Amino acid sequence: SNKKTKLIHGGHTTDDYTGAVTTPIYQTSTYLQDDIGDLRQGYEYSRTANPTRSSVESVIATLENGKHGFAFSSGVAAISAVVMLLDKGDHIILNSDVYGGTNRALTKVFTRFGIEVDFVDTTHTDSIVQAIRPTTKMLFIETPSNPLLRVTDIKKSAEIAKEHGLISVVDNTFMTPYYQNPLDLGIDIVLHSATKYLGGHSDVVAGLVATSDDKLAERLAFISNSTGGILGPQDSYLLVRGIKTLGLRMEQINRSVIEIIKMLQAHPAVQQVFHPSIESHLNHDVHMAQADGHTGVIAFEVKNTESAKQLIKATSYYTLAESLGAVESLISVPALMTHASIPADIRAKEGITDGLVRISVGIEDTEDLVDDLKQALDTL
Amino acid sequence: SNKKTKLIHGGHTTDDYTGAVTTPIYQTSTYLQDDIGDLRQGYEYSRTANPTRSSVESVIATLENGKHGFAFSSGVAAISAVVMLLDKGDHIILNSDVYGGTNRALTKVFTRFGIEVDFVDTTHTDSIVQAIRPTTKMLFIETPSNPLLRVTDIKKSAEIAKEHGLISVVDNTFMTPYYQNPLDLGIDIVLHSATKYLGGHSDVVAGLVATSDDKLAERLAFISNSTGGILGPQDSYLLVRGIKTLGLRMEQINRSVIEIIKMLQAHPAVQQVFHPSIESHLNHDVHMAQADGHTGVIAFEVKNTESAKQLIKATSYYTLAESLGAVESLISVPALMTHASIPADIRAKEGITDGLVRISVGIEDTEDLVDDLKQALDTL
Amino acid sequence: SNKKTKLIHGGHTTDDYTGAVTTPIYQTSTYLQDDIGDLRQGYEYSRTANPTRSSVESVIATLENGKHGFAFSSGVAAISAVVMLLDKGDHIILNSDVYGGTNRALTKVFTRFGIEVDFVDTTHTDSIVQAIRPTTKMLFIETPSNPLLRVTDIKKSAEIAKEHGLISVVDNTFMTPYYQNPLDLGIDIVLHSATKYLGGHSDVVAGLVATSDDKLAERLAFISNSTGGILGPQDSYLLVRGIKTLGLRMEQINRSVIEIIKMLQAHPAVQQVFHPSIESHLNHDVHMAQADGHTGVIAFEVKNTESAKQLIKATSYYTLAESLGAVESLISVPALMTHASIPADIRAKEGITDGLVRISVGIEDTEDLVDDLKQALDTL
Amino acid sequence: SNKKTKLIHGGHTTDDYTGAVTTPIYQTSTYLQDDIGDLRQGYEYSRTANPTRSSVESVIATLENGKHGFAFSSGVAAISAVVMLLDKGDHIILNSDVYGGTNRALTKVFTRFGIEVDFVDTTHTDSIVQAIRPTTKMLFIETPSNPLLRVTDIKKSAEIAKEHGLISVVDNTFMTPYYQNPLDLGIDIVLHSATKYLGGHSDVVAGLVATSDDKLAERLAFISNSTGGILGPQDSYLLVRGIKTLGLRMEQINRSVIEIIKMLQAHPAVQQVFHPSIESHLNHDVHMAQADGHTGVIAFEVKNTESAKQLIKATSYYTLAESLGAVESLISVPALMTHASIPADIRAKEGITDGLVRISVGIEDTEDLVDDLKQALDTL
Ligand SMILES: *Cc1c(COP(=O)(O)O)cnc(C)c1O
Ligand SMILES: *Cc1c(COP(=O)(O)O)cnc(C)c1O
Ligand SMILES: *Cc1c(COP(=O)(O)O)cnc(C)c1O
Ligand SMILES: *Cc1c(COP(=O)(O)O)cnc(C)c1O
Ligand code: NA
Ligand code: NA
Ligand code: NA
Ligand code: NA
Ligand code: NA
Ligand code: NA
Ligand code: NA
Ligand code: NA
Repeated sequence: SNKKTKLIHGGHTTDDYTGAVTTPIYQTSTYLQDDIGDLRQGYEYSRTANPTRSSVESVIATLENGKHGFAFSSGVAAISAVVMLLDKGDHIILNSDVYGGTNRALTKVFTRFGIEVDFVDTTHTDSIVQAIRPTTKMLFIETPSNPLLRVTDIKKSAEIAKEHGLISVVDNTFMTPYYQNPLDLGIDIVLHSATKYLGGHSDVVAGLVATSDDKLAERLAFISNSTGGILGPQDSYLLVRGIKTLGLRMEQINRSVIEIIKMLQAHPAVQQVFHPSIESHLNHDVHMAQADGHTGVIAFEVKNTESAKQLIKATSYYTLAESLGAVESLISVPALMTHASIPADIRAKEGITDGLVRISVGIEDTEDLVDDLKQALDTL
Repeated sequence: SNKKTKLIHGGHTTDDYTGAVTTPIYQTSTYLQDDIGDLRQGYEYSRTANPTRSSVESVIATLENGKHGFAFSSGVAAISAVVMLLDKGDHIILNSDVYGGTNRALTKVFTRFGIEVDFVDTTHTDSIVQAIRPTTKMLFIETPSNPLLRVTDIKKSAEIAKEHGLISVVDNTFMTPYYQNPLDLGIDIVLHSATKYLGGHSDVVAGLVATSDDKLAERLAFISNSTGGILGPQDSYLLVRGIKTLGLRMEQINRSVIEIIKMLQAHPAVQQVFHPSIESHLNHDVHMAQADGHTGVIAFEVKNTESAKQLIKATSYYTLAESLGAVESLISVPALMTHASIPADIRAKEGITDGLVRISVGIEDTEDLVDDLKQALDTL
Repeated sequence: SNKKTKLIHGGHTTDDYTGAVTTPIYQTSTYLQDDIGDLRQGYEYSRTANPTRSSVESVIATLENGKHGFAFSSGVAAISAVVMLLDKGDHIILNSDVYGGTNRALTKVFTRFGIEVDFVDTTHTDSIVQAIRPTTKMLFIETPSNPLLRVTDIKKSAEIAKEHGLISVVDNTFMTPYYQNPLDLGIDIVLHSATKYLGGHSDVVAGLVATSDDKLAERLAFISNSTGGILGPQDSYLLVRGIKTLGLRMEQINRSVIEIIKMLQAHPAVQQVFHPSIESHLNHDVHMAQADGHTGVIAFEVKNTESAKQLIKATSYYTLAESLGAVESLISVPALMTHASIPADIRAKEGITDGLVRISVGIEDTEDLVDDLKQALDTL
Repeated sequence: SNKKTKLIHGGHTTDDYTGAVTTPIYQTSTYLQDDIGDLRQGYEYSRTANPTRSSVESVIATLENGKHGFAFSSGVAAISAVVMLLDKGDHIILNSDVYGGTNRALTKVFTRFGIEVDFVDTTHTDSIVQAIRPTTKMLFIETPSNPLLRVTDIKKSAEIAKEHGLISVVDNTFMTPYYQNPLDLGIDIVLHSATKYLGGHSDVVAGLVATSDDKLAERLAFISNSTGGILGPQDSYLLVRGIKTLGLRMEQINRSVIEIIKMLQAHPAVQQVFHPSIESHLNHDVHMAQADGHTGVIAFEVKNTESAKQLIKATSYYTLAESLGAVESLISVPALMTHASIPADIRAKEGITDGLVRISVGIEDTEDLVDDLKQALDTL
């Protein structure tokens, strides 16, 4: 029924055999056959299918209102699997500020295989319409994007993809299925780095893919079985476990996000703030129309590099580390940690200023997170 | 010093911090930074590197006398990573009877990316010389092959690859580093499905890659980090653990292999036997020159399908399942389980007769394995 | 600072060595010594101490405002360890309706070792004063108790224990350290079945003990090292992980508890309801004075056995299984599942009627849990 | 049939449901009931029984030719469970040089519960007959003992126990079920620290108990369920896995033991050597009559403390750490590491000289182990 209930009872996460209320961890590679070709429960070799992996796949398919789920050894393995739906000579459109790892996979690996890539500003969907070529086969968007939280209209992107015969893909990592369900808006494929919010505990690297399209699912299954970027059973188990608390975690994160943004906007040491909840944010109305909550990633400007470092040093409850979606709040400086290879003037033109700070809000107490960040900013 | 000692003390498989005599399982995705860019022990994000995965990589690099190791979520993920060293328009030579999964990856996935593939009978290395094109960039061989145990000269293949500027690759799964070290014979890259003998307990799906070439290692690391088919920490731990007993397991397996082959050759219900230890086997001398032991996979002919099924039904200690390299002895019928899609007349011409049985010898008692198989064959 | 922050940052749950943001799983039994007697980080043998177990011990000590934590293979192993502080001839007072497993350990195991036991109604603390003998050494109370949620005054019990020289012990399982901290009220030892709320995911059997008393801690450590009921590293890791979300889980559970109790009190098919939040509940004021929240266990009366079974059959979201503190809501019938050995007339006199149902509220949506239970009760 | 086959196929270590060829890891605490009291496969609560633990219990029961197996969180938890079969006022006879942990449990924990203990030299079984009191209920022996490898006649001890109505117990850790089966010689209960040879990889702390007596098994099950020192599922899985290679590991260890003893006896820097294979060893004939192999623990005398430390420093392949039964060879000095609390003159009288070294032989190459130890001794 409601979302928090679906999180607990959706998918198959018990043992039909013993009745165990959690998914058994099938730390196994192969399965007895009673007769040649006779599989007891459809399992024959763990790369092809493993019952613990099957549990997490059924969870993600249920949570995204899809029919088929796929678990990969990482988010970028999920993305590579989806890209391998294309052939040499095919063209893919992606949002301009797509995740660094995605950019690098496409432009340094798959272009060597003749996949062509155009990055376009998808915040105006007619940009997509202009970028479509006769060879375009896929449209791939994140929304909201990193680290400036740009919002793209999912439903219009799906309509455009249908009209021009494109496979539409949404990287739904930042929003999670708790707040945004692209398959319900006509998208063909949805994917996640489950490394972030879904696992939620910074202890699994994993990717998840869901679709309702039987033919795309057959192609993804063939690619998964042939190139073998499968999630293992222990990690699939930890994923199922972490997803149980997704709704509670996201709701705590959203309460803190709202309060922290109020604080950041009022603070004299903070200039611009980037988050889709701000009503002056580009495509705020679009986000509210396609999601019923918010990501916990916020970016905001302080004065300069030394201000950003001082902020990090002065906070008690914000931890300096890579990734997002932990139970801890995480803090980072994109210009030094994710965009340092880009020339400084291009960074500045892009908005990746030296004093741009990104925080991933965790599940600590809201008052503590607000007060800690505020007192740290007061030291500037 | 000697091999069984190297298996125990080779690589880094203890904890420098606590002194734990086994590798800690770093079930974690990210790492604290003391200052932006300052990594305590070189770790920053588990997809890029994880200390448990690093342990298993150092083991495989040590055991194959390489410098760099890489752990993937499966053998075919290792193979796909190695193939992605090539570009659209490049050509790869492989041995004709290469593993089904490898064949399928190359001909159904990578040909869509403009990689060209020729299967040649590498049991005569001048076949390789004839198949070389101006676009050939890689030579990929298994030895011995499945299920007919064809043997290819590793050292001559490495010489050919060097002369013509090819990346040489050996799939060393069937022999393990305990018996055959292709890097010592001039091969550029060696790889394994660690799912089989290395893990040795049918409870991990994993691939392992080793090289001594710094530039190839940098390219493999980039591909691993970008396409993300990484082995997880729990599976890396189980791999290290299983490798500890590799030498003891392989030696038990070899004792049983020798005795079982004597029995099969004497038995009137058995026709041809396929294994490199048989002195009439093609390239027996080559195998003995490049390896100091044997694989546990044996194929042999009984009369027909019903004879093969009866054999399976009558054995007490041979288990019907996919894969090989378990502690259990495994039995299968290729014509029904791995080559059933190939037309029957082409199967027969290839030697995959209806009564061709493959066994993967386990570590049960040698007398029990010989007597069990013999009494089962007596029922024919 | 506040509780939800303490849950995330309290205790030592990162790796000082690599910076891993989660506790490494030290699946190891022994540790290298650089010189005889020189331990690198104080570890020498995992039964005596294991770094993952040490992490969960530091968490429980922090959350209960104690100084020392101890992790056992189960709640009843924790209880047996605490009882083994006593000698033959010593006497222990426990609350009359103490947990079945505790009752059975004391009366069927430890009485054979000359420990004497008296069960008294501790809802009046002068009952304790009357039951004290010259040989009494320990006072052991749960509050609230199972399944009728009887409340005992913790602070008065601690005062009584101090005056008469007793070791005071509170089984704090039902309330968790999120809502009730007995060590702050003068109790000597606090313990939990971490199997329930603390792990929170029905996938670990474990017990946890905390104290601020150095001498009691030394005695507990000696008993743990000598009788060896230690929690393993994988289970300690899963405990730390589950505790991260304790506050969010307990708060969701409490919201649902309040709404479900309103529904049960209004429903004509329900008679008596047992829970400390009801203002007519015995010692309601005491509970509110010693806790700032509620347990998720509720008991209530329907008409008879068949009514109770019908309730179970008609609910969509209440799962029939043993234990409590899961993310799922659990339902059971004490008279059939925990008190079936007690004669029926004594059960009735005790309030364990045939139609007494116990539910352990999970983290499903509050409206769904209320509506599901209400429609099921409507079918009566 | 033969032992190495029994190791692979004995016990239930596959999944009847999916056919998985390894035991699933049931990381779970509780089980769905289809109707109140109706258990699908007999599981209801993991402390009482867990399917992974059940797998390892069936293995140990099979390997010791018993009917019932029990897995505990440690060897000393197994021992405490067995001791709790007795009551206050009961008396137990143990061999004089029993393991330190056992001595400490009995004399510092269970004597406080009125269990009486006598340590007697059981190398002469009439010592047992003399020590029997009217209150004696249990006879507990290790053979061979630590660190001087004293041998006790198992079959005569069982006869004595039967005649006088004693529960007979053998701690079979040092020999493993691969070489010595006390239940076959009339002993009531056999137990192991599975931490050592059975797990075999220094990564599990665990105890195992087997019996053929239904009534003793019912009592042990009650004690296990009531005091809760149960092995967890992940550790039970690793135990099953490690036991697979027990036979191969023990046979390698025995080959090295024989060669190392030849070397030690010939070496001028070595005085007395302690091991049951030496024909001048007390009760050598008894050992050969009750076992068909040897433990890997050897003790031998060098001159003094500094000689012992120099030996440790000079060996390349012997690791300084506690415990035994690893794949690594381990080295230690009892007088400094296990008997340092005993006064020096009593140590000397007992044979625990300052230069007494204990090695636990691992599975490294035999020549390497012999040559490494010999060159280290040459440096004296
Ligand atoms: C409520 C519920 C659903 C319904 O999903 P929708 O969001 O309505 O599409 C599915 N599965 C479970 C377990 C549920 O509780
Ligand atoms: C013996 C040994 C080596 C030497 O390897 P080679 O086979 O001689 O190339 C390396 N590492 C360890 C731990 C060894 O024991
Ligand atoms: C707030 C906080 C504390 C303080 O605990 P009290 O409840 O005030 O006794 C301790 N540790 C951490 C990590 C905290 O955040
Ligand atoms: C051989 C065998 C047995 C027989 O055990 P004994 O040592 O003869 O008592 C039992 N189980 C299995 C699986 C065997 O292979
Ligand atoms: Na479900
Ligand atoms: Na659609
Ligand atoms: Na090493
Ligand atoms: Na080379
Ligand atoms: Na902390
Ligand atoms: Na106190
Ligand atoms: Na079996
Ligand atoms: Na007997």
